[PDB]
Amino acid sequence: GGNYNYRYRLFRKSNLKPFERDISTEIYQAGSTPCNGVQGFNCYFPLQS
Amino acid sequence: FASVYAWNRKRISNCVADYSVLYNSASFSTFKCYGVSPTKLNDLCFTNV
Repeated sequence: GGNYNYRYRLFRKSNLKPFERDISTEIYQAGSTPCNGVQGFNCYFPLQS
Repeated sequence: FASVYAWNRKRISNCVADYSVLYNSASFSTFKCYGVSPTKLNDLCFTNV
């Protein structure tokens, strides 16, 4: 039926640290406009299934 | 513009391309790159576009 519960981080401000956990789920601004929690233009969800 | 079967092919070289002014433009329906993140094209150096 398609396994969609498995997700991975796709975007971040910078690279992680060794043995560091990131669980924060916030919209990421890919461009020059604020997102304000809207996944629109230049705004993306960091998690991908 | 030419047709899809006769797609217009253009060679550009010996130029400085400011992809930022195309990136921040919202008039584009789709702005999607494969091998490179769109934010670092201005940070890459190539030839024979």
